[PDB]
Amino acid sequence: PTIPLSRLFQNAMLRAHRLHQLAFDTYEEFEEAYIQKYSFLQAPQASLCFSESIPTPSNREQAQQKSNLQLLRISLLLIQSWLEPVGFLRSVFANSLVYGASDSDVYDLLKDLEEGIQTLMGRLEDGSPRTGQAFKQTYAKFDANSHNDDALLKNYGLLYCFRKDMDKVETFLRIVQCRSVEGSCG
Repeated sequence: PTIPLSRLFQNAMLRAHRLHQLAFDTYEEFEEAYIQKYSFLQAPQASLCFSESIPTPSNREQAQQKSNLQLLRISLLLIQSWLEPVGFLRSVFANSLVYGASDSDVYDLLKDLEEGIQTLMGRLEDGSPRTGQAFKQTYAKFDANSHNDDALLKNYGLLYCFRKDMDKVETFLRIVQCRSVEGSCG
């Protein structure tokens, strides 16, 4: 009955591109309405995002062979980290000039994806484990709030990184769904 397991990979996949899209909708307009990024903004605002993991597998290549179970553990930190904002922190940070209220404003697309992406490790746990983080560790990027004339380049960053630390929760979960089931991607 709603058991086909492939639908798990589905649910997360529909919502995770549904999720690259708002982070990059919001990214796109935001930079124009404020910043001339390479005027000299790049080196003095020196990286972060989850660019440091197995630094992005994405050009088309299926992430190089690795364990079906770390792209899901090495993923869930990338989502659970934004989840430290998306709990009380409102739109005054990421208020959607481009919106639809599609689904469930921004938390519960982010929240359902980590809830549903929980049910797939509990299902792969033992034969190939030793999953590199073990004991409690929080991952909270920074936090964001409000308008000034620097504050927003504090801000910019997360609205840029939710591009660059999302090309991985979905494309890199896309690998596990076009690596761990048959068809329907290619």
